[PDB]
Amino acid sequence: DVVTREYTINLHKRLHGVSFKKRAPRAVKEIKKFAKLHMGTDDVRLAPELNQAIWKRGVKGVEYRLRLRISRKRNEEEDAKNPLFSYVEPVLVASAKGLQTVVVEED
Amino acid sequence: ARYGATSTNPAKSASARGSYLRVSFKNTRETAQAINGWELTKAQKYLEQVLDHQRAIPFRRFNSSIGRTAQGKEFGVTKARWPAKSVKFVQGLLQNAAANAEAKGLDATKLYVSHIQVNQAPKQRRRTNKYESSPSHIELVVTEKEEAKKVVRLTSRQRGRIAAQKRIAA
Amino acid sequence: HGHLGFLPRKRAASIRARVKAFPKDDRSKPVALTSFLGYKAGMTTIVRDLDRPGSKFHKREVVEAVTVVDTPPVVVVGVVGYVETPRGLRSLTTVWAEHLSDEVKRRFYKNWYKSKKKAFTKYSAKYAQDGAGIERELARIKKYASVVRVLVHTQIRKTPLAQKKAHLAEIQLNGGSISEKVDWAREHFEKTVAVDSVFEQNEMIDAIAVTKGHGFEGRAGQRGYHSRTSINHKIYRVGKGDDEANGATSFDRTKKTITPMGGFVHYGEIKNDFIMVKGCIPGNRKRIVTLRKSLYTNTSRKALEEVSLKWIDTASKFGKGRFQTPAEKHAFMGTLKKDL
Amino acid sequence: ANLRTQKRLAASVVGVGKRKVWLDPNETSEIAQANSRNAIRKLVKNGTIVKKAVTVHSKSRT
RNA sequence: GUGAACAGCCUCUAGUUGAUAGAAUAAUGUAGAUAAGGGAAGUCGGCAAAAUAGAUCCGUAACUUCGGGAUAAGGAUUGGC
RNA sequence: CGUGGAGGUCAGUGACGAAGCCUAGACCGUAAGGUCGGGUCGAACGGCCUCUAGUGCAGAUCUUGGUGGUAGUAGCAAAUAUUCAAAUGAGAACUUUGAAGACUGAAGUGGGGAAAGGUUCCACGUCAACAGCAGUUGGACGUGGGUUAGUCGAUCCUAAGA
Repeated sequence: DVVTREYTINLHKRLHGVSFKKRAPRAVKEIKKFAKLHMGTDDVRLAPELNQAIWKRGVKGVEYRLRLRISRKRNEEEDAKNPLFSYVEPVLVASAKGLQTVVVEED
Repeated sequence: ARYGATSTNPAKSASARGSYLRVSFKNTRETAQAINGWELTKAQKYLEQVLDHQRAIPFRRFNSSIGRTAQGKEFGVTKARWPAKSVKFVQGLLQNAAANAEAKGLDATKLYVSHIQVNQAPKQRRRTNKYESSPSHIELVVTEKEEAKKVVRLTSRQRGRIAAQKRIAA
Repeated sequence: HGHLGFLPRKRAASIRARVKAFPKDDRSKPVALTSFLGYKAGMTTIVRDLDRPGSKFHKREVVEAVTVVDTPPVVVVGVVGYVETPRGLRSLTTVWAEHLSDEVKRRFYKNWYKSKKKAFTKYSAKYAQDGAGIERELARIKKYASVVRVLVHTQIRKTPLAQKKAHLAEIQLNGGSISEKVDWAREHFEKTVAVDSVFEQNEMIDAIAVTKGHGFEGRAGQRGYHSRTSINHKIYRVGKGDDEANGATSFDRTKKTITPMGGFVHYGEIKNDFIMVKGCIPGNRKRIVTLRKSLYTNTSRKALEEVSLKWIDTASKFGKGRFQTPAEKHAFMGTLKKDL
Repeated sequence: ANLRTQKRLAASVVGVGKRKVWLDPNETSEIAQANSRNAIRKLVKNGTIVKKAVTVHSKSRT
């Protein structure tokens, strides 16, 4: 199904204990795994603005909580093996605390 | 032609060959023995799963001091690996053999790997002590499955005993 | 170096350590279980008002570390008879109860979620019209068995554990003739046995468990995760789950249960019966532990002296806990910003 | 495309380092057709190649 | 810029992002640290670590070839406004 | 008993298959060895009487060449550090562009020379080998283009010396 949701990912507990030189690359991989877990798609594409937010404070300064918008969409190329894929984009909020998973009514 | 020892009908077979291939002989021997005798579709799906690290290739001879893995349990071994280069070469050869069978007009659902063989190609050297590669020759044959007087020298006494039995019976 | 009797230092074959010796039986006594199953749930501290003549601490109060073992009642689900042979004890017959919970039926599967759950479904058909086969097997046990053990399982669903698969064990029945043992088992099929019908306060018990695992250590090799049998641990309290004021003594009138503030760390609250045992026992939190009766009639005045507890520490174990109850914490701090 | 030569020529033509020239990721074929300094100059004029501004080193705290 | 300073540390112009990668995080090894109480009891042997360290003010012994010893030793101070 | 070559002879064997090699096959001899069948192969070769010698190997830390086990094992842990998207392409962790994060930090990972090297410079094409993974990249390979002086040097002068 074509669907769009907004999630909060707790990067603090997913990055607990990771070496400082690996925190932001590990966050990239964790977000890919998180999107795969929630949408079922093995093809996760991250927005460069999302990567910018991840790397905002250097390689070892990733934020504790991140508000994401994940859109599972149809692969309209008809070339890739997976029928669907997920696109992860950042959501700009003052604070990422206290927010629950919501459904976006795309219009 | 000029393949290894094969005991199969040529008219129901197709062949594929690859020589001087820049891939490890030991790894490729393990891959080929993993495939030997399987159905063609089963082997192809298996090699895809190996590429995806969901199933492994058991290493039975060239397996000294390699890692142990739960994915060996399928074949009763404890040592299995995922040789990507070997898998790619072998599945290229499988695709070539399947195409040859299609051109020959063989029924692709009955095809199984009836022969597969890896031996060593001439070594290629580089220097940076010997520093050589171990290339492979690979050959394989896929074949269709097909469903499905001794005179005796008795002595005179033996013949007499047989006749006595016959007379005693009906 | 090391005690050569604990060789080889290899991993225990199971997570549940085996009871390798039950107390010597005395047939004149009533029928009793020799052992019980529990789950280790953290430690805490108590103040004991000591009455020990001869000691420098006679008529004085001491502070002791204690272990709390969560012990919801066990379910009796079977009986097994043993015959002695020139080659040792041999099991002759196992008889099961008619109905078994999913808690114990999970023990017989590697992949419960994927199964048809057919276990014991054909066995239950023996209790069909007369129970003649069940009665014949019980008669066989009564006639030939020299040792009778009962099959029990824990109620792990009553614990805070994520595991749904119950632990199953044999517990020797001591006291009474063989026929009386078998009758007791048959009467208790599908029934629960509580920890206070097995043990009582002031009694010395033994703790059998597999110790904390430490992996590879530098000869080098496996360290920890060994079966151990520690003896002579005194029971300071047999508490009740349905009892409020589990942690309240005659000297401390605060109505509070045994559970520390914030819960035990890596283990939830205690909502069942429990055993408070003086000192430490092998294993770590959440480990299944076996509590055994003393093998011998203890000749120590320690096994005889009654335990009078003055206070049980229910402060938080998740930090430097200062308050026994949240009411005390609120009364100390006062009114916070979000209270208004 | 390989715009290594185009990046070098844009640096020379604008007079700044290669670290200060911007090549439009959308006009890739158009830039790839630019093999001459005159073509680079035309692309600079119409904005396909842009000189970036210097990284600020302010002396306010000093 | 800091600072006595072509020191160390951070930045602008210019240049580079090269070094086989991925997943785990047991012991051991190497490098770098911390530690109750005691304080050389260790060892052939205080080996190695620790402690000291800039600048201002005070103050400075024996010996001396009168030039030194000397930053002798030993004290006080250091931010912001 | 066996080998290279020489004189004589068997009007010896042979493309209808000499020699050689392989053989789970056969026979003779105490043995050195000899003979036959089958396969493979393609141009020469044998028996006997004699002549002649660079004439018989398990060794010599033997010579030259080839090849194993070790072993898919040791190892590719300095140089703080990479990441997202698109393009190209059969194929992209490594090419190109954009976006981020870092670094050398003016005694530079910046810009020039002497000497040395010799085309490495630039473009187009290309990946069999090489750049100790990869590669669509390259100081690699193929093909072309490129170095302009009265004033910058040499050339002139003398030095130690020859």
